[PDB]
Amino acid sequence: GEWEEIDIGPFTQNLGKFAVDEANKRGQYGRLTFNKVIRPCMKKTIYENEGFREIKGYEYQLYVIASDKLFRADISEDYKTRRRKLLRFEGPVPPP
Repeated sequence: GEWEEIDIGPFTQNLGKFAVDEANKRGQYGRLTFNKVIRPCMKKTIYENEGFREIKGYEYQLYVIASDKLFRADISEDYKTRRRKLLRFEGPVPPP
């Protein structure tokens, strides 16, 4: 379950949009307008069992610019359902 860098193409942009959507709902970072996810985007695989290949889900770490501010978002994604949760959202953060 090590971190792996992934691209910042549409899938990743949409992860950033999910994070900003969720941050907007939480109301702790004001009203944010998603702009883009920038590199690096990191993904880790969560396994169902230590020592087994069955994937439980993923965690992503994204740097997302919203309303001209850079945030770092952590998102979980369930393997089976693809259900996502914003785990953490902080910023503005230093440029990565």
